[PDB]
Amino acid sequence: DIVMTQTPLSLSVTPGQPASISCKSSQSLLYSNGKTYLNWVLQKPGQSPQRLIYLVSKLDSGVPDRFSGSGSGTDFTLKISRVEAEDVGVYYCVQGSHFHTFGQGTKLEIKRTVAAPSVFIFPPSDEQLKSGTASVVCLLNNFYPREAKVQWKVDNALQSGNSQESVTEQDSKDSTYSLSSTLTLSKADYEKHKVYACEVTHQGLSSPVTKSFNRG
Amino acid sequence: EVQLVESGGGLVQPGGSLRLSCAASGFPFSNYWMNWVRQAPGKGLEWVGQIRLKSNNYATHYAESVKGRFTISRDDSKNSLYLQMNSLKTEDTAVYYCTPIDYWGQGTTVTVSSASTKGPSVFPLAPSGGTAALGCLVKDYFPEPVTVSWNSGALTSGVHTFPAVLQSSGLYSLSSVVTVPSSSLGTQTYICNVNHKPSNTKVDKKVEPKS
Amino acid sequence: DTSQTSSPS
Ligand SMILES: [Zn+2]
Ligand SMILES: [Zn+2]
Repeated sequence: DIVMTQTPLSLSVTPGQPASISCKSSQSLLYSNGKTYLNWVLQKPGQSPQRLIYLVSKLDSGVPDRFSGSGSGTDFTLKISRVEAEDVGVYYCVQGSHFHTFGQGTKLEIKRTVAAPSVFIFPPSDEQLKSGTASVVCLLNNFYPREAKVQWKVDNALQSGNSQESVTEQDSKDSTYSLSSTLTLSKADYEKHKVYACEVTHQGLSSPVTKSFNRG
Repeated sequence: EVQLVESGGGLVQPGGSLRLSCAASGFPFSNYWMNWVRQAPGKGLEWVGQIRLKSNNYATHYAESVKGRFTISRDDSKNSLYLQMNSLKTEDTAVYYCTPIDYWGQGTTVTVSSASTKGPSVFPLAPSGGTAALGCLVKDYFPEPVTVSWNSGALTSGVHTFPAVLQSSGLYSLSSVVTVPSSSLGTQTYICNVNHKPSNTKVDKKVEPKS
Repeated sequence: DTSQTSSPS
């Protein structure tokens, strides 16, 4: 077997600036026919994988020449000279000298300036309530960087373990993220409390922003 | 045109079997080593097994994690590739790609679980700075995926359909939202179109400010 | 058309 060790696991690059990805193999990728079967694939967000580079250094059609591949034996590198927005996604190396195995993947995001989210809170609808459950949703819109803290408070008491968050891929026009956080409470427990607050901490915000409502 | 099209993905019980198929065009299939590669939800690509040429006696080899349970086969006359999967396990849940590595298609999705198909309930996230938000909560479906559009595809800009999350219940949920200049409420109507093919279920939900 | 280059087929 040949284990492929890919680093780094993630890259955050300003457009205009270069990106570099290492792939190392646990044994030589030099095949017995004198050729070296190291390939790079890109999987763009929500797409199928597609090959970019084959035989170490050769570009598939339609691949910009900003992309280059190098190396030999156990050591290979993918370089992107001047990142552009279309480069975003997960890169994998994949050897074909002994069957196939893949690198663990390198997630490329575009670096951009800080942008604070705008925040919205939605109570559970009346239709949901009938049925036994209450979902309280907090939406964070168009922010960068990805890192954010979203905290729920019910009549001032900090919740834990009862919310789940979900994040979009980088917006393809402005490179920001959006996030939703959903608090699950029983219907009876929802109707027993008054003040529902989503508090958001993020480096684009002077101090934490709170969106809240009262059940009435 | 190079084309690779997987089929036969679906939900099956732990321990059951399933047989995937794959048709290919636009390259010399009979001269190509052909593979199955899979991707478990939210994880990396994993080579599953390979089949070589007639002149290699159609030699096959398998990932250690599927060895003895899966069988790759091919039929160069039909430009087809097959995967017979027995003794299926939970962790075999993935998208399955039929690929020579040079070229790739869309994949077929395999879900290994004991849970029954359930269509979603759709709940409004009502609106009420310069921008307003609204949306739809698509809650308690199994299995993935659901599809959400707005106004039959006419409303697209400002839309954020989030990655589904798996609840402690074993059922999935997601929200789809749209951010809109405040005044476009009252001048636009908002209906989310939700489709869940596994349960053969379609829902449309007009979203509007509560009173 | 083209021959495979991801592996030594
Ligand atoms: Zn020949
Ligand atoms: Zn040849």
